[PDB]
Amino acid sequence: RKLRRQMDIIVSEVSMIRDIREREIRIYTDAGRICRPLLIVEKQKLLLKKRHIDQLKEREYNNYSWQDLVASGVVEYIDTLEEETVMLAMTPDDLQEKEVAYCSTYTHCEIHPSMILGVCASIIPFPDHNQSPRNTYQSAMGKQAMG
Amino acid sequence: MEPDGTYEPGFVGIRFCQECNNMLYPKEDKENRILLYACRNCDYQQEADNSCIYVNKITHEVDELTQIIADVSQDPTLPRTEDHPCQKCGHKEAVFFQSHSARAEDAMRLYYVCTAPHCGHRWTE
Amino acid sequence: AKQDVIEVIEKAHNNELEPTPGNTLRQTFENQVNRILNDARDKTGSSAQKSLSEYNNFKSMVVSGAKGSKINISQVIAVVGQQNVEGKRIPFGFKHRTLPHFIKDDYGPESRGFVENSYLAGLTPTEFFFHAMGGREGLIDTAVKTAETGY
Amino acid sequence: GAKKSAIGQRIVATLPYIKQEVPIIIVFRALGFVSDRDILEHIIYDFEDPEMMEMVKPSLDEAFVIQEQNVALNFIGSRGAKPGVTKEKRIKYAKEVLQKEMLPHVGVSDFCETKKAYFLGYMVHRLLLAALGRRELDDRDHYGNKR
Amino acid sequence: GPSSQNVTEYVVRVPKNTTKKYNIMAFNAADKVNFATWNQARLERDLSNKPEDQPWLLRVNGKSGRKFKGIKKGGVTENTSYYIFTQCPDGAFEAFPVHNWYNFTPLARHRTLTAEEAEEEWERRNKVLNHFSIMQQR
Amino acid sequence: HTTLRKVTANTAIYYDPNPQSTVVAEDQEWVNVYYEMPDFDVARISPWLLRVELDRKHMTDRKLTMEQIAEKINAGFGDDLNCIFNDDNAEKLVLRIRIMNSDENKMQEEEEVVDKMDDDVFLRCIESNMLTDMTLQGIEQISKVYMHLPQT
Ligand SMILES: [Zn+2]
Ligand SMILES: [Zn+2]
Repeated sequence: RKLRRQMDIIVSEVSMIRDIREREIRIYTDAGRICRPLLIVEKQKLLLKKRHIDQLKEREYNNYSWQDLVASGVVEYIDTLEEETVMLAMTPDDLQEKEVAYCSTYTHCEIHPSMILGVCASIIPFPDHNQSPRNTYQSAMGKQAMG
Repeated sequence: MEPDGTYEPGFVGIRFCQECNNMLYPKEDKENRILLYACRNCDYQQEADNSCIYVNKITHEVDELTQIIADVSQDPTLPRTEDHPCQKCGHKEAVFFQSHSARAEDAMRLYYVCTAPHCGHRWTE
Repeated sequence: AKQDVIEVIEKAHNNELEPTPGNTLRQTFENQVNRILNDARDKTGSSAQKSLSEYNNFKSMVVSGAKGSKINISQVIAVVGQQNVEGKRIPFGFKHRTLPHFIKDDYGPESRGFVENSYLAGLTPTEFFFHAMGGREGLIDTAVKTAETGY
Repeated sequence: GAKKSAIGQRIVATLPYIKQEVPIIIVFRALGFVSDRDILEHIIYDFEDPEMMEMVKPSLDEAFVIQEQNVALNFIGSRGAKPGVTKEKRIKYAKEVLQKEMLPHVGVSDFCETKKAYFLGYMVHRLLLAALGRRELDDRDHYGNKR
Repeated sequence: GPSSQNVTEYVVRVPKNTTKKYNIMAFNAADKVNFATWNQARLERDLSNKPEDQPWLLRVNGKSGRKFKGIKKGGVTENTSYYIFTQCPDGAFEAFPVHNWYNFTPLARHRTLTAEEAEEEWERRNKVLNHFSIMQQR
Repeated sequence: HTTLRKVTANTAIYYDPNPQSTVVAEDQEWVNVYYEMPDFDVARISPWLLRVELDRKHMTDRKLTMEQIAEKINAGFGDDLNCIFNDDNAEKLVLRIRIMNSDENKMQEEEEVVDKMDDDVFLRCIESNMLTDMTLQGIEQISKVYMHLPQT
């Protein structure tokens, strides 16, 4: 993993999973796996610090980029098979307050929870105050509108 | 000679043929009235060690004693309980989980694996 | 209600619990937690029904018998309630979990189904997704049932 | 009939371009590992558990009719191909199928014929685990198992 | 002594070209082979049923002695190398290349059940109904 | 529909051709209990021993007796299945089974048309049939459920 954070093997590519109770290590580098970016947390706290943010503000006149952000190793790519074995905090807030609230073994954190939505579902505002199939009819109709 | 107790004689399959390296089957000596084990594909024969040749079911070897390797303690998605004292090591922070598997023993009984050294000890409560 | 569920989990882990006749221990545990979360839901719904002022437009549509039912008022005002697929609580789609956000083996009402919030308060992210699972059952059933009755 | 009271362990194998189901043990014979201890080593590298040993045993019992690689090859040839009293060609063609057609991801030549034997054996092991039930039955629609 | 404290240091040589190819002969430990009880051996390529690609045939002592089959490993190494470190009468080390890796396995002196007869047919009839007698009728 | 398979904790097959010196020294007094049981053809009956252990909890629910089970199996299979049983005065319950043969005719005439499979192997088919087919108080085929209800 340390090598992956350092990019001696391609992030977006290699998936690497250990199934402890079976003593197996599966690694995947085939095309076609669905994966998403997540923040790394370490020693019960987030590894990304606000100084990385100040470089991102700096991008308005600097070469610093999302790829540099991946090069800090503060974010990782996680496919669905690997996502099964991570302990994933919902939001920096929850990972912070924690003491005896739930657990302290987290390994990743969500860059923002509303990202679980697909393209058309994001147009619809307060989607969580709606009854769930109501959101599905809007995703069809929004795609149906003109402009 | 009592109703209470246990019986784990340690079943035996392999002690395969030494001459051709194949599986042994029980067989009779009607002349000595003694069990023998013979390879079917050769003349090799050898005396048995136990009078048992086969067993089936056990109503519950609950089989908590094995399978679950101590390494399971490393998994971050498994809960750390503050419930203390690995009965062996003077340290808390047991990892626990229920049962797993499909014969999951309808049991809901927690299985505890200490994660500290000075043991690697498994126990149930 | 939530504290009482934790009491039932503790009774189950302690192995102090015994099965009801004609059923297994999981089915009994599941029957018991389901009885607690529904009873919680109905008590709180009945509370919300009690609080409605008589001027309220919402109470006038249900009481007239124009559209929607008493249960809709509950969900809007008090609590959405349990989510469920094929009848039972949200299955462990992952290895012994529902979402990676939870810890392995968490039968507690939130990690497995039951949403605390009302449609007015908004659903937390996980609550939101489990709700969409329960809403999908309703979408699929409409399409499948439509074909079969047709035949 | 009175075979042994419970056929629920007679493990067979489909293979590509084979007109008839064959028991896994023939394939192992065809890989050349005549030694029953060796086949048992490929199937389950923990012969310490009596229950696994009993689970395979009736599949071993079936194996006795064929006890050499060539004839076992003549079995797979005739069970798989069009009729051909040539015997030896039936063996060579079948030899090439085992080389080329079966688990091709594990290899495509003689020089990696051993590697295939472990992997086929791993499937029987992976199957026996489920058959003991100490192993979950694998979902039909888990996204980790999609491309 | 070595049981308490010891240090040794020997130069390592590599000859520019060996006068012979160096190969590996591996056995299963389960066969517990002891060369102490070998007195003669023959080693020849099985070739008649169809050379340097062909499997090995190992024939120990006389015809009645044990016979083994030697199978060639696909390659010595795929990204490395294997070398033999040997002690020389001068007190140095000498290192030799591996040219081939061969797997050697046991074979029965006389077993042979054969399926060519009608064993396959008996299988059609197989209700697990016999076992010893078929071995006798042979 | 309760099958013997539901009640059974475990089964074991032993080679014990000498009851008077049984392979389980602890089992030895029950053999003392049975010596008047056809002592002449113990030289004729088979030497293979089947031993079964039963769950006390299943046995309590079905409120059975060991003599009911023994009478059920003997009746079901026939005279060939020679049964004896342990004392009721224990929390555990075990049953010891041997097979009798056809006695007089087994003198090896032509070749004894059985094709000479081992008698034990015949015993596993006995145990198979014994688990699945035996229907103590299992008066029918209603799977295995039965749920009692009080209606007000
Ligand atoms: Zn042998
Ligand atoms: Zn400990």
